[PDB]
Amino acid sequence: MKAKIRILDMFSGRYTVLINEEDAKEAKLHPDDLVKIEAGKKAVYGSVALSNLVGKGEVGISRDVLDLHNFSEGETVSVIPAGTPESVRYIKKKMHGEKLRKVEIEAIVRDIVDRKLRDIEISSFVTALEINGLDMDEIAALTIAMAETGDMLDIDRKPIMDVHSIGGVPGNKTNILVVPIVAAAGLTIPKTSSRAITSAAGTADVVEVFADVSFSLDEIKRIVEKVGACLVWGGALNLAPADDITIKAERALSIDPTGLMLASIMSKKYAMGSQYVLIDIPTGKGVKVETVEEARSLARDFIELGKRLGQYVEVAITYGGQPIGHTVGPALEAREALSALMTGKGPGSLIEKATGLAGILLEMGGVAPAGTGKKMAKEILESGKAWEKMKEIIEAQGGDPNIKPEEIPIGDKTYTFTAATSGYVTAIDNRAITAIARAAGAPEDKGAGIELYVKVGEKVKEGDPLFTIHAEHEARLDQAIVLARRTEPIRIE
Amino acid sequence: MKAKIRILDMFSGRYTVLINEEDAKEAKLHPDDLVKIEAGKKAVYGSVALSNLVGKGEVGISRDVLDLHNFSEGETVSVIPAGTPESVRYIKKKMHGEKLRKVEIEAIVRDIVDRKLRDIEISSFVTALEINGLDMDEIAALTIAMAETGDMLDIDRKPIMDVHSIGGVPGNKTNILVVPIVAAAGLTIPKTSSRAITSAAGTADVVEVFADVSFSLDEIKRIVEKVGACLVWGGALNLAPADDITIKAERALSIDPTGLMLASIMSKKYAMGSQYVLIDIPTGKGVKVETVEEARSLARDFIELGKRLGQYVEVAITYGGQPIGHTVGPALEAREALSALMTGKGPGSLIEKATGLAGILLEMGGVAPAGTGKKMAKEILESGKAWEKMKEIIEAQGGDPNIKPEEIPIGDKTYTFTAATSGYVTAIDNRAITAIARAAGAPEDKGAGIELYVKVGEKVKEGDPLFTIHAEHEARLDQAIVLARRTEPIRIE
Ligand SMILES: Nc1ncnc2c1ncn2[C@@H]1O[C@H](COP(=O)(O)O)[C@@H](O)[C@H]1O
Ligand SMILES: Nc1ncnc2c1ncn2[C@@H]1O[C@H](COP(=O)(O)O)[C@@H](O)[C@H]1O
Repeated sequence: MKAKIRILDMFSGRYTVLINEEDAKEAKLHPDDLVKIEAGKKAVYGSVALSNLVGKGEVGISRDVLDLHNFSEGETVSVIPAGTPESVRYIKKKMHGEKLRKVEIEAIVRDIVDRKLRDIEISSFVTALEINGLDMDEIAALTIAMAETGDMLDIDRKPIMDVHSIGGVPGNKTNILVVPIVAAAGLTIPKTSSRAITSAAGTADVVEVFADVSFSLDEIKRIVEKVGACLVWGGALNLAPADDITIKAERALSIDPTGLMLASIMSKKYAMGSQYVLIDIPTGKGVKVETVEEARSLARDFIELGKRLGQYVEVAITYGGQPIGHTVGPALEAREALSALMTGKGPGSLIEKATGLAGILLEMGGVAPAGTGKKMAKEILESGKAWEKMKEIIEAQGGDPNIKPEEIPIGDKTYTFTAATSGYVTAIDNRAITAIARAAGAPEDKGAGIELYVKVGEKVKEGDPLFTIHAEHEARLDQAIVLARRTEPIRIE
Repeated sequence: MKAKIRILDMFSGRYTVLINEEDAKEAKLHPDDLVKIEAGKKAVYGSVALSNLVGKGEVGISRDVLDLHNFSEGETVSVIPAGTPESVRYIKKKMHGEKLRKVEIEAIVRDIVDRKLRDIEISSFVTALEINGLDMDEIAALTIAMAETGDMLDIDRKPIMDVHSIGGVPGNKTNILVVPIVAAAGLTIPKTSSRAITSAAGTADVVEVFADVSFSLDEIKRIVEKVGACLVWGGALNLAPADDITIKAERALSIDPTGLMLASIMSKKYAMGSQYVLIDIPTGKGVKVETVEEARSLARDFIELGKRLGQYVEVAITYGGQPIGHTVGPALEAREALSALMTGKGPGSLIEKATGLAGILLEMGGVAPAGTGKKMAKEILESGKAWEKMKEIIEAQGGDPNIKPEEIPIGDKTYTFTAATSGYVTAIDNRAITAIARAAGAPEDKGAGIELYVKVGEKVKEGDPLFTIHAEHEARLDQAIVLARRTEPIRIE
């Protein structure tokens, strides 16, 4: 079917091709059919939609197509039905429990970037990975292929330092402190973060509260070269594009398969040119890694994988048993991160973790002598040096450097739980806490989340507030409250 | 968020809700977000697409939504973001290899029919089932829930007979013969069939060549009551509606998970009201069941499942080692089935299988004394009685009762493979044959397929025709030739 391109103003989150109903009938095209649209060299894969929105001889392409392609309005194109990708066969092999060849893995990823493989296929591959897993060879191959399928950042500074968390632990806004501290010491730390996957707020969600996080790689180079650091969303750019698509399936299913997770973090690091990388693994009940043996094993994977990519990797196994700091959800976490930086003061759990992580990086970067990195990190934070650096990052990223953290808006609707009985907190359930924060509307509603007044081992008297739920909407707040009652996230002995 | 309905002539194969960009920003709505559209009783779950096609305060819904939901233009509606469905947790529990409780299974089915769970979740569920499976309790729970989810056909005749094949074997147009034969005997047989899953052609695809296959339940009742039988597409009607949604993922991935398969076939039989059910299990190399012992196990599952539904189930374990008859793909298969009915003459593999299955049903039906059913079926075929019944079914289904089978168009692009050496055919690879036929464009191109000239144990001379490939498009033919050349489906010794 040959047609003239019309650009339709809609974003479905997929490549949408609008086909004339008469034209579609003539061409035997059905809704959600996979088609290829080509003119000369240029080609795109889209999902068919039938409508009268498009005139005869007219094909409509959604705005999504525009970003990675170059199709002009009225340009003549050929629309041809596209067959099931050969790569589905490879997805089926993984499903059966078979190890994938490098060439097979390469085929799947390119298919993902190409959009030949769609939600059903991608979800199937992710589910297969979750149930059947990957060995180190598959992961290394997956990581490299993911990285190779995108652009690579070029930064004139070296060496390039990086920090990443596998997350899971609630309220982990820690790296927001860490980057300004490392950059303040003069090291180069261009950080990329995903949005929430299994949690209430991903770091990008938190940063987005006070600054833009979506940039082009060119924009990223300029910011990092001028400021020495960035806190940006990995998704927004053509860095490991396969990863952005794969994460969406993971987010929907509330899963983060370890082999995929390793490939996802490391592929972005390789794309960014990171040489010295620090990985944080929250460990404990309610998180991705329950035990230290599990954490150590995971640490070895990160280290072996980095070695294969030519990267120096160090891992910190940290306590993930409870939420970090006092906040869950994007605005609340942002307020906590910003105030801690600006005043140099904040919750012990956040400050100690952040200084320790930054300290490892400072030593790795060679700016701190062995064993003095954590102390140096504290001085940088306390002196307001990290704050000055953060102001620069925020200004470079379209934020207001004069922002007042306590003035950042949080959810209008609130309900506070109080201690039923006098006692001491014996546990906080991380999974329950995340679920409640999500019920409140996080992270889509930045204001939504939980403020936590208690931590484990702390004595409490009856009527002492345990936590407050924040929500933009009353319906969301009520759902969170209902969930909170069933869950009993805070346990008092 | 409150909005007013605008019905748009768009069909995406999914429930897509168009949201104004300014409105989306206010409501924190992003592409592919799930939203619930509510009026009073009226409820629908849709996938958000941001567009400048609709004004502020307007939500655009595809006219598709109107089929099962009575929305009207300009109606005030509530648009609220839907949280991740609770059933996703159950899907996740399945990924972890856990046994699903009845409530968990019921919740998944409610969510599928509600369109609450979309392609990602459904694909994840099908994949998880494929890797981890279901036990009998779960399958029984799945079957009842799927049946209960939809309407029940009321036919004023009893007993109701049905036949179903698990398929897998290529060229299984066999039940096309069986239904007219059983009906000719005055028995009531309202057959439903799926389109292709793992095969080149589903029975529905084959029947569609000569007659309409999509009908309302009211239409099915009218045809079956008048004619006593039907050959229709199961997908088109609200019987076990969940099954139709899951099959799409199954078709895309080319998998038919066994527990899902049992629940799918049996739920439809139960919804239809079938009391006596004959299940055909093709057994052999290149098909879903490799061995007889495996077939007997699957047979036991079908029988026990039927007992739970209060149905009498009989199972025929047939030979699936090679393609039935001489054709693969929808038009070719139709020509072979219609010709066999019309002349009473056709390939031995098809006629013998069809009469044998029809015979079991005739005996079950009480129309034939024990052990005479196959003979009776052959008499019905040879006398033209089956053909007269088929002409009735066809007329009732909107087809031409007077069509000539020889005249049905088939793909005009052909290539014939010939014997490289002299010898005897020792094997035919079903998996290769289905793949080649699919490469040819089957079933989407009805003309596409394979005509098979040889069968196992047959002596061949170098240069004897082995099979011919049919395609409607040159490119499709060329890809098929390539596969066939690499594949070498026919083994000569
Ligand atoms: N597979 C992954 N890919 C990218 N980032 C991840 C991944 N897993 C965890 N993260 C980081 O941890 C947070 C998301 O994980 P979660 O806490 O499970 O939502 C984000 O801030 C990410 O930067
Ligand atoms: N799970 C299933 N649901 C419905 N029909 C099926 C199923 N499995 C096999 N069939 C029948 O077998 C054919 C499709 O399976 P396949 O042979 O794998 O394409 C159709 O003619 C169906 O009626």
